[PDB]
Amino acid sequence: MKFILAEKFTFDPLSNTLIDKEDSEEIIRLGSNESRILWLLAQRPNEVISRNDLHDFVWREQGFEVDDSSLTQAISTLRKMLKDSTKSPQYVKTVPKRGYQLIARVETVE
DNA sequence: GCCATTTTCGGCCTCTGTGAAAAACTCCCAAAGTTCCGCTATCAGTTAGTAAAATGATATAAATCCAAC
Repeated sequence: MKFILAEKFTFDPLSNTLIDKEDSEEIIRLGSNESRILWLLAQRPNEVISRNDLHDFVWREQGFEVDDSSLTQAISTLRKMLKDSTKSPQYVKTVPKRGYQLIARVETVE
């Protein structure tokens, strides 16, 4: 099933592609880790998810263990490639001591 | 040269513990000490972020080599 974020981007959890409607010619390529993190965010629309829980769901299914700086770097690359605001709450933000938040709307294509 | 008064010495080791008298108050003033509170510096504890380096994984190109005709 394909998801639409903030009526602007479209993304699918199964093929890991991003499409911007403003520039439909340029497909945006994302890494597997950030794509799975964003999909997990989309599964829970706009409610807080713990850093610990999202981290362990993303990487323990991968079969291997990494430090928690990897999560921060993945979110940094997610915000950078999406051209989301550096620290304003436009699409994705970080809520301290509680976890991570998404602001973009969820539109299931099918 | 001779009294006549001072000065100077008198063994080594070992344990040992000393409190033991003695009688004024009063007023004024300045500085140190005690305490409380506020500001400031300094550090542990924690979280998150961004750019870059490091490292591994995959990709792309050949060497050659081995089996079948």
